[PDB]
Amino acid sequence: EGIKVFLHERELWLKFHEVGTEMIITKAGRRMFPSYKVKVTGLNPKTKYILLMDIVPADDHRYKFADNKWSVTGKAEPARLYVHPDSPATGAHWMRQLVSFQKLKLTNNHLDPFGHIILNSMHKYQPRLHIVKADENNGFGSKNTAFCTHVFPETAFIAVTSYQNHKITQLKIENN
Ligand SMILES: [Mg+2]
Ligand SMILES: [Mg+2]
Ligand SMILES: [Mg+2]
Ligand SMILES: [Mg+2]
Repeated sequence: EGIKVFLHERELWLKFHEVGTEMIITKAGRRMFPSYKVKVTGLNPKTKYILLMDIVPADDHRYKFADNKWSVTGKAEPARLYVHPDSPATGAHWMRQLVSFQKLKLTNNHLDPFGHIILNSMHKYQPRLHIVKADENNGFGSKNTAFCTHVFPETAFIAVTSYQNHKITQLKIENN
């Protein structure tokens, strides 16, 4: 309750979103662009929190880009978490500056040893931020605790191994 989350660079995300966001995935792992960063308010300055992200299927389809349009061409193929390095930390710490997840990497390697987030190319995905609160003793592990989940629709994207839409390729270059 009363915890709020604000997406950093929301305008840039929207630029990509309007066109149809694509994120490159590679065997070794590739960072997202834009970077996913958030501002958080309403945390108890004293209580400890764990922040983490996951990236879940946005739907159960597989896609193809053709004639300047994304289309569903079939069912999604048969199907990890990123814990923020600072976790756990006081609400005061989390609120002091932006919470950046820019180190998060995407891979297409189903046998990835690095613990990167594994995605399937030509599938649509939705990043989610989770905030997990410590227990009554301000510790973790001894009880299942309360947590909240924040979903920014404008951060959804299709995973690709190379850019499909020319507008995306142009946006990536102009901004990164
Ligand atoms: Mg799309
Ligand atoms: Mg590769
Ligand atoms: Mg990279
Ligand atoms: Mg289908």
